[PDB]
Amino acid sequence: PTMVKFYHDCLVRNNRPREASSLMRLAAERGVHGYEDKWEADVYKGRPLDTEINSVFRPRVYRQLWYKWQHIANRYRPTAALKRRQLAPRDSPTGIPGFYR
Amino acid sequence: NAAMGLYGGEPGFEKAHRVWVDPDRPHIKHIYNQTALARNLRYARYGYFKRDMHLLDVDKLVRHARLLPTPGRLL
Amino acid sequence: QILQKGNNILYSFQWGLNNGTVHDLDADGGTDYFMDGAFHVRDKETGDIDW
Amino acid sequence: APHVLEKPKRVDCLRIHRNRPLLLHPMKDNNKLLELSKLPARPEFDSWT
Amino acid sequence: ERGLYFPINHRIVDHRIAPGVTVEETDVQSRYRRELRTNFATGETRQTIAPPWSA
Amino acid sequence: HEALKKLELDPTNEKRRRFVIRQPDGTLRSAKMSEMRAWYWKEEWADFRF
Amino acid sequence: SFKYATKLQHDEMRQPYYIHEKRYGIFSNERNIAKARRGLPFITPLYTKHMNLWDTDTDASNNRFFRGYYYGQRELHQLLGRPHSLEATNADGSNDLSTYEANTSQLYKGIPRPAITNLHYEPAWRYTLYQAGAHGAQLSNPRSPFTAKVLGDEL
Amino acid sequence: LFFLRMWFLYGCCLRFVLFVLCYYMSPRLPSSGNRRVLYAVFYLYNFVWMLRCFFCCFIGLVMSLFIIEGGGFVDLPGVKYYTRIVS
Amino acid sequence: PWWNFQTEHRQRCVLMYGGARTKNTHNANHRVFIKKYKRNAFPNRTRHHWAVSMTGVLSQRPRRMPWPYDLTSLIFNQPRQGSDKIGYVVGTSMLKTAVVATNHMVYYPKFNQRVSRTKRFFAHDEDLACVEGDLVHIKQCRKISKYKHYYVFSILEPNVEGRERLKLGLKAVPPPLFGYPVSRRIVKLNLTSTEGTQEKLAAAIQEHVQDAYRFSGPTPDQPRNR
Amino acid sequence: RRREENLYTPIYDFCHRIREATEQRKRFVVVPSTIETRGCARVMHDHGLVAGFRDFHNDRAFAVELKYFQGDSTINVIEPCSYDGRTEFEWSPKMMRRLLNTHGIHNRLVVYICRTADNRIIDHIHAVKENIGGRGLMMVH
Amino acid sequence: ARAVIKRRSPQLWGAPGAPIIRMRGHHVVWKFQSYDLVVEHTHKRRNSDIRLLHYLGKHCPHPQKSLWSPDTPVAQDRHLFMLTTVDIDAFKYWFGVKRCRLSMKPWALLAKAGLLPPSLTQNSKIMPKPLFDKESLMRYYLANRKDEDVMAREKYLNYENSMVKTEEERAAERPVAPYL
Amino acid sequence: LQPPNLVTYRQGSYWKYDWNAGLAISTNLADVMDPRGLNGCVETGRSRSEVARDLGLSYTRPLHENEKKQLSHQAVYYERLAKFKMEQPEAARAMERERFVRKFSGMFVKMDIRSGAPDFPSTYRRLLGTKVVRWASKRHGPN
Amino acid sequence: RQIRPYYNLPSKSEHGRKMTGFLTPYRHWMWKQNELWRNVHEAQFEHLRRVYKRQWLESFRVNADEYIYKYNITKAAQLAQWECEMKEQ
Amino acid sequence: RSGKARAFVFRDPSLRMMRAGSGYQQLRRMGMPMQVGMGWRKVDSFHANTQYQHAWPLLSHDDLGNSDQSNNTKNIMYSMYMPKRNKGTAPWFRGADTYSVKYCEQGRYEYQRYLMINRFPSEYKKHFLSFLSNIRMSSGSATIPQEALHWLLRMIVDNFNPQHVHYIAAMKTLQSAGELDMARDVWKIMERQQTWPCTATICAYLDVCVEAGEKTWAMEAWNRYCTELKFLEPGEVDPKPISRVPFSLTREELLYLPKWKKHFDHDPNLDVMDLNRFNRTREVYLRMAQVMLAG
Amino acid sequence: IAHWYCGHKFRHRFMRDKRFHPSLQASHDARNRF
RNA sequence: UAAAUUAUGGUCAAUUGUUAGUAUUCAUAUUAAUUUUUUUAAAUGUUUUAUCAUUUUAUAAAGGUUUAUUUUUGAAAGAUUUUUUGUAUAAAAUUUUAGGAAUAGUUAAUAAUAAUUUAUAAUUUUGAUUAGAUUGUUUUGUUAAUGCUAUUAGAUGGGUGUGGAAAAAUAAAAAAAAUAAUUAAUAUAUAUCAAUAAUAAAUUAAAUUAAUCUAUUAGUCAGAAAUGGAUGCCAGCCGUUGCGGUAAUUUCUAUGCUUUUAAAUAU
Ligand SMILES: [Mg+2]
Ligand SMILES: [Mg+2]
Ligand SMILES: [Mg+2]
Repeated sequence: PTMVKFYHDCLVRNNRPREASSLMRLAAERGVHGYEDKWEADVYKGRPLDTEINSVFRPRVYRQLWYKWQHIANRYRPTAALKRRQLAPRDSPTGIPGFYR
Repeated sequence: NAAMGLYGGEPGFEKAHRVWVDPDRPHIKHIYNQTALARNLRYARYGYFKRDMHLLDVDKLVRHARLLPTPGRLL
Repeated sequence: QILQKGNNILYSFQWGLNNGTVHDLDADGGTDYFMDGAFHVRDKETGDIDW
Repeated sequence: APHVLEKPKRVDCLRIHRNRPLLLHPMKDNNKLLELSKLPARPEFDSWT
Repeated sequence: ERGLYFPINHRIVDHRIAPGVTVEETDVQSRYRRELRTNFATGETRQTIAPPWSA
Repeated sequence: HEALKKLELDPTNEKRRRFVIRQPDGTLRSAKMSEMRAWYWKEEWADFRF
Repeated sequence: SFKYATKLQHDEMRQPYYIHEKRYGIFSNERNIAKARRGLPFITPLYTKHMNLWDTDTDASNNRFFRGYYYGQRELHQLLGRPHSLEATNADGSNDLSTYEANTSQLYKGIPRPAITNLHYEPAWRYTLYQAGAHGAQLSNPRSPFTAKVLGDEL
Repeated sequence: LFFLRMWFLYGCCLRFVLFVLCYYMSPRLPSSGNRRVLYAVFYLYNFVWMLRCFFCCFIGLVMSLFIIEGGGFVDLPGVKYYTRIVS
Repeated sequence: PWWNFQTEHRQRCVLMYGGARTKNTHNANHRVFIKKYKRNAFPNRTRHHWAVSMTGVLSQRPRRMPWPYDLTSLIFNQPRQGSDKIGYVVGTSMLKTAVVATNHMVYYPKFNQRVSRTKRFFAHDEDLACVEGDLVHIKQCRKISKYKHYYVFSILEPNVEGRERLKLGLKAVPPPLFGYPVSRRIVKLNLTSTEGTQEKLAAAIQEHVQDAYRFSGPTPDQPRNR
Repeated sequence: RRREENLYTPIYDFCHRIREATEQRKRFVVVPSTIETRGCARVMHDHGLVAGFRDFHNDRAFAVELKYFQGDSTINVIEPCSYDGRTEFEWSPKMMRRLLNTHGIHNRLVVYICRTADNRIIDHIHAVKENIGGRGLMMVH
Repeated sequence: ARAVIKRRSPQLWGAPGAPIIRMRGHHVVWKFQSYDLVVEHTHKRRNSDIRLLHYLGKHCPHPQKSLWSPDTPVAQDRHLFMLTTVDIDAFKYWFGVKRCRLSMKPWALLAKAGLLPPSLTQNSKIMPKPLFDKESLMRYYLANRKDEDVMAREKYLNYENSMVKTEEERAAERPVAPYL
Repeated sequence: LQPPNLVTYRQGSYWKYDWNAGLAISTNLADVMDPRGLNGCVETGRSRSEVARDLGLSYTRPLHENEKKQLSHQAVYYERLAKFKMEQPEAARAMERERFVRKFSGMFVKMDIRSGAPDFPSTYRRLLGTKVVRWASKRHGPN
Repeated sequence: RQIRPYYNLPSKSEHGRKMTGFLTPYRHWMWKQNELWRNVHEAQFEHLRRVYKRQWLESFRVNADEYIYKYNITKAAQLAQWECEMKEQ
Repeated sequence: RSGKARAFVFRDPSLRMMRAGSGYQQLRRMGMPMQVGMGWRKVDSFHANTQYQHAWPLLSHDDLGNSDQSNNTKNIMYSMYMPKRNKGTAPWFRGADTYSVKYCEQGRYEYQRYLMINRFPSEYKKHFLSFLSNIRMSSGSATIPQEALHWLLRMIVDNFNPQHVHYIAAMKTLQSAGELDMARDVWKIMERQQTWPCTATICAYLDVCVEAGEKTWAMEAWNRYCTELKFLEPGEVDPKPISRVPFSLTREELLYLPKWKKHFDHDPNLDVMDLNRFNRTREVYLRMAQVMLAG
Repeated sequence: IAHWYCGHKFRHRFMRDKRFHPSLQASHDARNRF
């Protein structure tokens, strides 16, 4: 799904909706978690072939500790925004140096 | 400290490793310094260089040293 | 946040003969008792709970 | 239009130092944390579907 | 991106214009630094002012 | 100001403290001396001289 | 002193509010209240300090805090050249005047005398342009002859 | 006063603990005898801690939860926590 | 009723007669510090936080407060606090600027004494009159740069020696021979010849790899045997 | 001699020299000559705690003749207000009047020395009388 | 002027503006209830002290016997008292100079005190709201009408300067002969 | 009389010896230079440089080569620009177009308090770690 | 709020509010009668507002005059004391 | 060595109390710590301690915990309700008898001393322009002519100097509004504060005297100030140059001179000479002549 | 002296306070104290 | 280098823990607070209009900041009218950690320049920069007192940038363009604050409207009060010194006693 999303964004940024539609069809057929439901009909049925983005991507190891503690504290409410005082009392270290970078 | 280690704590990666400076072509400004834990002035005199007298520049030692003995006793 | 009266409430749900009462009532010199979570009867040859 | 549902109380107050109730506000959609969380932990061994 | 979003050198407001015409009626566009260049930089030295009759 | 109680209660001052008592009949009148003094922290007067 | 004196909530042991008005102009907090980002967590600072302790006006002559020797006055004495000692003859901390002070006068140097000093020597300028109760308080006193005459016996 | 004795209390005078083990310990001489010591376990801030305490509570039933209080000083060399009195 | 005892409190809704109605914030809370790091592995590299650290800007103990009764306020009638400052210009390397070191004063009521704290400022000057050593007077003004909001008003003391040295072409003041230490570890002078440069480099790299090995920890009493 | 050592003052050393001479039963004491020390000696002589004093016009020191009564000394204790010259203590008129008020009874037994803004070394009795507050120097009784 | 309006406590013309006199009081047991007449902006934040132009004074809505006064046989003077402490100078300054606004409860309190006429809210159900007719109003206007000069003089006295200087004061103030 | 160390010299303690020795201000300024142009007008608030330019004086210290080069380079700016814009308007117009579109495509085109903050990282520190990444240190200057 | 009668014009629109802002001519006439009573109270209110402003201005004038007199006396005394002290110095 | 130090004897309680003359509580009571936060809650709070700062009678509407509605609470007032010095101490009597009798003997405004409040020259110009604009007009159509004199008095009490421009504006506004007594009061304020009028101010006051019809005022004005006025001689310089050097302080006059001498607020008496620089005495002569004719 | 501040022993708190002592404050005469 | 007086003035400073050779503020008291005997919800439909729209409705908790948070009168108040006058983004000081070293789209000049100008740049051992902790300079508690010990809610990036001002995505004790209401203060469900609650703890009664309601006082060696039985360094007790070896004033238990009184216990 990560490379599918990156390729789809690159296609829509380079203005190739035909290739974007082909990628969407492939993803829908395969069953990728992100693109299981997203399926669209073919509109190019009669013609043959021939700063911008604001996002941040870092490897897993950067926030693996945050992920681990989030799932340890609240594994039943994934959308909880684990914060201070949930795992450490006042005037005490929270354990993880550099929360949210 | 950004080049070595992320925040610290890991032993051996808090203090910068040993830095060697060529006095003829200094790569730092104000080589000598005064600090409670960084007194390097005493480590730039005669007596510390006897350990590496087998490979050193006697001309540079003469040019820049402290309490240098007489040339006869040096020879 | 600390619950402390739970033991007092639980005391009412222990219907029967409690370990202390049975341990006090028994009056046999050949039956010895110990306690890890409650009073249990110890078998001499096994060195464990007399099942 | 199934809008008859009442406002959720999924956020639950937890007691903190001076009994000030801390509320776990749900994360906003415009962040990468949930995107990273939804992916499998071990891509090599965990199923991708 | 090189420095501050609004440099101090560019926060110039002109009082020679009417108060309410710069916001909506028009926008004055000029390089105001040239007239505020100091006498030390521009080499100007204040000579004694002569009266009109003697000038 | 309680430190200026004498000046506030003195009628010979144009800046004296002002009071209004609206009776149930609808007319307003000046407060009595007791009512005027009631708006200050109470103090005990005593003299052991005699 | 006692514990009750530490309760600044009382209006008896607290500096009055009008000091800030006297310092920054009459009716100055009306503008400050209208500030949008006020009280979160800060408001405009209030200069509520006793008039006899203001550092802007007072000096070593009539202020105790300006007579501190080792830091308030020792540096000044060193700068100005006055011979200074801890148990000095003068209150500030200088044993004697400096050479410049001794040699040169300072009466007519720095500023001409303000013309308003004539109020203390001429009684002719003492004016009260309006009566004491000219703003409608003429009837404040109920037993004054003025009020009695203006009202009448029936009133 | 000693403030490092109540390390495992973590401020609160009452610590809600579970029950895992109960053994006997000999108090410091010359006070000879056997005293019942409770090895108990609790969890605090998703961290499990185990401690040895004095089993002052008299047994009248089977219990899996206990309340740890600071208590006083005891002749037992190392334990510093008492069990809450039975109510 | 703060002055009333605990058992004397019949009610707590209002003050019946007068006084100060103050919240009874509980100071005796027994705050606890939880050790979350190894003794020699605290994440910070300079300052270690091993206990409850007192928080506050002015409420900390011992009490420290600003002291407006100093030399600058004794000399000047400042319209605003800290408007005017007298200091010596130290450092003239940026064009049309003059770095001035002015010392304010902080008072400790507990000890009932004051100390002076030195602060540096960037003072703007035209025609480049401020030379090293001048005793100058500076005042606040409009913002000029990111860190320039003071300007010189008068040069109380001219540095005649510095001006004469500049006229002769030499620097206004010889550079100091001692500076900030680049690193905590001492800096050893390198005197090796060209032939011995590689050997000295090898020795230095061996020392560095030994310092890296120090990360492993204490050497075991029993040597590793398989 | 060192930073940690207290910054001694002429008032402090004058007080300690007088106290030591009193404890050792001496007649004449040579004490440093400053305006504040001379004022303190004059006030003590006025109150009778000291038999007499003389300011020989020597820049360093002057002489004080002590007094004793019934074998013991008429001076019970002398203590300077501040040990360090860095710290300076100011005495408010209410803090001075609290000395006179002894649980409801007027008391002028213990003597306190203050120097006012007029360079006039007086005692707390006169300071209270004229309602002025100066910096304190010593307590003697 | 908000994407999501705070529907619980809306106001008019935004913030901050139009200082208004209200009666703030914490919701406590009624026997310990006491309000505070105070002038504040139209919009207030969580704590009322942020927007507080001036403080008018306390009001205790509890009828109390006059224990301070001696026990008098006067029937009207022995009725229950409802004490209210108010400020006059600040109230006049904010009402006239700054043209503030007032709420119904402070208006009723000030009407009781005599500072203001009775508020529009308080009305007697016995007397209905009357109606008007132009012809009858004109007939009354013709029946009685004040002189223009005297009406201008009274308007000037009420609105513009009223403390005038007469000829006696002018003669007293005029310079004396030596400097003439 | 070389300064002992840079750490002490920066805080202005090397020249503090003259202050402490009682010779803080004793130079007979009138003889060494004209004192009329070395002060400032309190009534107007204009600085010593303004007083000197009003009186026609110039108290300029001797200058090294680098500052003279800087002054010449900054002075030549208007003369170079006036002829460059006339002779080669193509590149100037291209740069003007780029700046015109850059003012639209930027951060905080409105001059609010956030954008007006002269020291943005120092003023807004709480968002310097998790919200922004452009700055690594919360302060960069003496203030 | 603004009262909306039940007998008003019904907006025959489903895409908006069910009632219009217009009104019956009787409603307009009766509104004028009610608005006439609003003007009776506010005119006295406005007049009382102006007279209070006048009273405050006059009191400020008199009190400020007295304060200016006293302050000028005090500052003249202070300046005379300062010049006497300067002569003694 | 590991033990701490112990005193040989106690420290004198009087000395210990006397050394506390500059404690933090004393500093707070003197008001040295400047306030920037909100402090305690004032209005509309459970602990809002504002309505208790002004005197009020005891509340006895109903049972307040001691059945105050039917109980003689003399002892209750003495032991609970009246504030104490501390827990268990004697009740703190805040009554008027505790305050000194000398508080009542002082005259009005004699407590306030003289203040030297100086500001930046830009701030002075801004304040002068704002006050001039307010004197000219304070509101759209509600500007009473009395408001001009009100703003003049506010400028006075704010420790400002009403320059000749301010005096001209105020006198002209009041004369145009037809209230000449107010203009006479402005002139009397100028006389009281010893602002020497310039020729333009003299002309404005003479216009006020002309419209009022009082010649004695012009008699006084001519005797006080117009005596030195002279016409322009053919040999004299007509456009006289600026003569008053702007205020400045040298090193000695900055270091040794006292603060009150160094302080400088814009005083119209300094620039009256520069405002009399154009020799407009003919207007003054004409106004005096027409004053005499009116009289 | 609160027990949680600085170390368990009181001399830790006293040593921590001694670094803020006005007489020992960092200056030219006393520098690099730590 | 002189005394005082036309006599208490100018308005209260006051410290209470039965120890245990000595050294050193460290066990047990009092006050304040937490703790047991079940006190103690943050409400769901804001409104008007010219109708698929427009007009009015601007700081709640989320994100961890110690050289740091600072600004408007263009809306409103606001008035015969037109018209006019002014601003303001900037500062200064106080800034935490047991074992302490480097920091960085970076300083200044120039300008509506420079991703690529010029310069011997700037921060810091007078403790910087990252990291940890904590919502900053009117709040408490204790004391005779220079101290010590507390305090709160809210300013966490932009990206068609509306608006006077972003504070703009549930959270009222805010009547918001017609007098809706003034006999109103009373307030029935889901997370939280003090309306949270302190009520003559046992003998002559409630000038009323009769409306809400139970818990063992703990000890008995030293030190208020203990005898008999059982145990015999065992079981146990313990603020403390310690007690239990066959007469135990310290355990268990019968009975009896004690209490300045409403608990006990801990932090
Ligand atoms: Mg602890
Ligand atoms: Mg941080
Ligand atoms: Mg025995």
